[PDB]
Amino acid sequence: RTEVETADKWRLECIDVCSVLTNRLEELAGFLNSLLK
Amino acid sequence: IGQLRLELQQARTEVETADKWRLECIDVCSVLTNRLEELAGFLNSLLK
Amino acid sequence: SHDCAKVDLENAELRRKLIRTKRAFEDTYEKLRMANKAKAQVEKDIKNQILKTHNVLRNVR
Amino acid sequence: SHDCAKVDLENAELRRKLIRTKRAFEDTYEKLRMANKAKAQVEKDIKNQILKTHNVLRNV
Ligand SMILES: [Cl-]
Ligand SMILES: [Zn+2]
Repeated sequence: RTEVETADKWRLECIDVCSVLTNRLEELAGFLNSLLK
Repeated sequence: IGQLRLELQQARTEVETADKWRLECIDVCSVLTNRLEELAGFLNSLLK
Repeated sequence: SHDCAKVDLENAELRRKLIRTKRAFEDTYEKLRMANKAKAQVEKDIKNQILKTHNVLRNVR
Repeated sequence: SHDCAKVDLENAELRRKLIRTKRAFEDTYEKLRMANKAKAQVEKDIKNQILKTHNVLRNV
C-alpha cells in the first residue's frame, strides 16, 4: 500500500506551491493594473 | 479472504485518487508557472 | 526716434534667438510625442497581459 | 539706413513671438521632465517585481 504514501508524499507541498504561485500571479495583475494609473 | 480483496480494492481506489490529485496539481502548477515566466519576460521587455 | 544701429543689432539677435528657441521647442515636443506614443503602446500591452493573467486565474482552481 | 518705423514694428513682433515660443518650449520641457520622472519610477518598481517573481519561481 506504499503506492499511496509515495503518491501523496508531495501533496501538501504542491498545494503550498500552487498557493504561492497563485498569490504571485494575483499580485502581478494588481501591479500591472497600477501601471495604468 | 474476501476482506483482503475488498481492502485491495480500497488501496487501488486510494492510489487512483492520489494520482488524480497529483496530476491535477502538476497541471495547475504548470499553467501558473508558465504565466509567471511569461509575465517576467514581459516586465523585462518594458525596461528596454 | 531710436538708435538705428542698436535696433538693427537687436533685430538680428532676436531672429537668432527665435530660430534657436523654435528648434528647441520642436525637438522637445517631438521627444514628448515619442514618449507619449511609447507609453500608450505599453499600456495597451499591459491591458492584454492583465486579461491573459485573469483568464488563467479563472480557469485555475 | 533702414525703415525706422518698420524695424520698430518688426522688433516688437519678434519679441512677442520669442516670448510665446520660449513659454511653449518651457512648458513642453516641463511635461517631458515629468514624464521621464514617472517612467523612471515605474522602471524601478518593475525591477523589484521581476526579482520577486524570479525568487518565487526559484523556490518552487
Ligand atoms: Cl505573453
Ligand atoms: Zn532707424
